[PDB]
Amino acid sequence: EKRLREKEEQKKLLEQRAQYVEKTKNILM
Amino acid sequence: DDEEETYRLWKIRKTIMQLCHDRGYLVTQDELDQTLEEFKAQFGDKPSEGRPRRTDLTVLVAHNDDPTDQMFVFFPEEPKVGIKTIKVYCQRMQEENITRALIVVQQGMTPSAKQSLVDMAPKYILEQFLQQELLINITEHELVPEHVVMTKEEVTELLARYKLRENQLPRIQAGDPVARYFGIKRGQVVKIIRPSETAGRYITYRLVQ
Repeated sequence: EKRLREKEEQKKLLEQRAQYVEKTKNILM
Repeated sequence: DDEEETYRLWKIRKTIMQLCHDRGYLVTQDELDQTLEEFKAQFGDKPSEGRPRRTDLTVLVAHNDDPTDQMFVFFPEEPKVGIKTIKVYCQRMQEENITRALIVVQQGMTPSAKQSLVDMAPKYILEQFLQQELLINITEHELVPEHVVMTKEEVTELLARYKLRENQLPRIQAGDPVARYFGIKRGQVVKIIRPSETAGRYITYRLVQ
């Protein structure tokens, strides 16, 4: 079960990193 | 004048990341625990030489509940901020559809700039911070108990349980350091949880006024 929550952290880590790149052009733009 | 400024910028960024996380926005554990060396790596090391520029430090985060709720944190280069730069930031917020923004000033903000900030309130909510205020996180001081923002449903439940009108709760000012830290406005209720030497724990509520 603790491993499962470990996976979710990466998912949220991905969920934020994924949109930082999209945002990054926005801060650039 | 350069190592000191780099340390200052790193501290401000760390406090702003903590603030954004506390307000519910999405921030990764690496940004929170970013070391000074990692700051010198990602960003410059010679603010005097323009690396990093304060314009390089802008951050944009999205809320955990809806990605449509987003917030800017701006670091104006000019120690005193006037209406013109506020209009610039409002323009880009309008262009990108971002409704919230934090502005970190160095010396302060002109009275008319503050009036502008309050004038466009309902449309765009943008708040002001001195960087001196952000050099530490006041919510981590031992004297500051845990503050939690209540939802409207929670406030309704509270007033129903104790059969109170809003004006009977204790108060907190909107200009309170912790209230500004959490970005709460008039009419919201903050739940405060503190240890007590008699009961062990004690929850009090303050209405923002």
